[PDB]
Amino acid sequence: NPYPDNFYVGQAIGNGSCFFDSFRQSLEQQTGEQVTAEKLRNDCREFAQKNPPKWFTNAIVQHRSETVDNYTADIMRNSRWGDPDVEGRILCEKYKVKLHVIENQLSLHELIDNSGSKSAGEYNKVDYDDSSTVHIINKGGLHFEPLLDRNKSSAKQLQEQE
Repeated sequence: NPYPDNFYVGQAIGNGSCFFDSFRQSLEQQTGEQVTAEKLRNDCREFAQKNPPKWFTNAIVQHRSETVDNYTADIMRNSRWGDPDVEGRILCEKYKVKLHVIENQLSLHELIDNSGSKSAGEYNKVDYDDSSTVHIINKGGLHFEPLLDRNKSSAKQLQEQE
């Protein structure tokens, strides 16, 4: 309903990594780039180890150095669920994509890129024909599923969905 009729809600793994798995699936369909959910967590670990800019330390917090070190361990655990505002921003920067989240609350559209998170308004309308936007749906909390495009899915993938 809050998306065009060629899009559908896919399935994500439910071991705590649904954010990473939803991002991975939309990334692969949109750009062809295959990255495992574990590799996406490792990209966030590496971001935190490599002189991260202040937005990141500000978001997750001397005390800063231990907090970053705790993050580098915790982000590799499936128990740590991913957050579009933090891990999504890191992955948008690495993969040169914009992340569109459909949030239920009515449906609100958020767009995240390497510079942070904004509501999709008149100047930042969601573009469902842009191969550099990836799409996920957030039913509540930090629960995510990929929003995929039938036009870009194999017939077998679509039968597995049905």
